[PDB]
Amino acid sequence: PRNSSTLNTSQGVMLDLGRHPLDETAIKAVISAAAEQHMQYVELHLSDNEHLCFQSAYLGNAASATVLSATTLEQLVAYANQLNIELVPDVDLPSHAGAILRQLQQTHPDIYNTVKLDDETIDYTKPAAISLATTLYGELDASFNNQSQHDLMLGADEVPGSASAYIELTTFINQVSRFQNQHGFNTSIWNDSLLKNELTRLDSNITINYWSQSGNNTDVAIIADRYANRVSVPDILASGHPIVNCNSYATYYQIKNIGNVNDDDYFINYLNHTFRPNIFNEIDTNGHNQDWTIEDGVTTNGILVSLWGADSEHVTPTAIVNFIKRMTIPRSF
Ligand SMILES: CC(=O)N[C@H]1CN2CC[C@H](O)[C@@H]2[C@@H](O)[C@@H]1O
Repeated sequence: PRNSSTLNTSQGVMLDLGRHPLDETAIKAVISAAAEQHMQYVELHLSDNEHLCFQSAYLGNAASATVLSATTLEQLVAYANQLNIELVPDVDLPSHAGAILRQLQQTHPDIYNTVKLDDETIDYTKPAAISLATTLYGELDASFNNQSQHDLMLGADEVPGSASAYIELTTFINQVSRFQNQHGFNTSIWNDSLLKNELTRLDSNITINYWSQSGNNTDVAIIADRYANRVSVPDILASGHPIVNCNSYATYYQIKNIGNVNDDDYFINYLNHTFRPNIFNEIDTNGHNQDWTIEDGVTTNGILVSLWGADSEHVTPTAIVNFIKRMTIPRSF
């Protein structure tokens, strides 16, 4: 399978629009900031449980300053292209899909009843769920097409299901990835819903964004289960998938907290001076979340910084942009 992605050797920033919507003016200022800081891409997390921030012809939602029309997205892609920045759509499925589901209930109540697993999740074991996913992604691919590099984050974080259900999650991801490849797009997913036993069945051109082996769990029984059953970085190296380091200690920050001088200073200084690209957040042999796991087998250096948006309505675009302008993501081990 073709894998033209270079995200595994790139530096980028992710904006959580699904929790903290932004308009075109603000997103252009983020793109500019990323370019000033020598980043290669900006990832737009366009939907989550809270908000649906892309217009879909199929879903029938109305556009606005923050529900980005195809024309607005095309303008942002053209702006990014002028600054030599890749714009990476990021539309979470099958979970973190509450806003898509609420809209689908209104315009396709039939399809909603078929595909709703829970309030946040489409039923990825059913053919109707893959059909929905490819319909939405095909629409977005066209809006994001007029640039050199084509990547979309499918996500697949925090997915509900049994171990048996997860077998069907692999199939869902692969079918969507193959559809995307037909449209010239590479696909990324998070690591946390990936079983060891499924990893070799996941297409090898799918990039895995590695945030936390435990999914930021502290319950010791959950940790034990994820240590035994969920992918490590060594597992991913053995399977041959590309990796992006999204270490949840070093690379995650809540928009809500921007402007807190000490916290901002620690995050920035740790990122800029202490963190290294081969340092992952994995479970150690003592059952601890070890955010400083050195992986000597990793030869690539990709890092994404994630700005998560819950409960951050009053944080301004200027504050977000100025925080990005402080970042110098490390490139050397
Ligand atoms: C990939 C991932 O981090 N998934 C979720 C869990 N993380 C952990 C830190 C945030 O809650 C963030 C949340 O906003 C995300 O939706």
